[PDB]
Amino acid sequence: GTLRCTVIADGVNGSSEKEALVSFENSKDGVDVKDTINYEGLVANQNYTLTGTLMHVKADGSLEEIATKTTNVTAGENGNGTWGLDFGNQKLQVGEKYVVFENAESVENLIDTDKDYNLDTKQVVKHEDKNDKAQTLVVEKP
Ligand SMILES: [Ca+2]
Ligand SMILES: [Mg+2]
Repeated sequence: GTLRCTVIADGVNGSSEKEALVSFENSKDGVDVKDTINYEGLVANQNYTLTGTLMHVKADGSLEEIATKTTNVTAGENGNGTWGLDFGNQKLQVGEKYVVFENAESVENLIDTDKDYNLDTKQVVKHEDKNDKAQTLVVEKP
């Protein structure tokens, strides 16, 4: 299983090549942060708990949690498709960088870990990459 994720910050797409740059003017009423999640290799029609976390990337490189959202979502045909996670309006700081992490965990046991053909473990897929610019936004200075 894989999650391939792109952030939208006040309407600005992140990409692997360029963080989502939020204009100073757009930062004044906060920053609307939405994540888009393309998943593959999940179990078709199974329910997952998707947890997204918005992390402040501090000048020293460490991370601080700003917001966390959970949503009940369902894997589509052949266990691939698209989900969304809306952080809503976040009061982010001018000049600062933020990154979105995602974690998908099946509601049901979908994996046999003890060779008894009884499914006993949830499927877990994570994208927790502070160096992924597609999941990163920066609030521009004036
Ligand atoms: Ca705004
Ligand atoms: Mg088992």
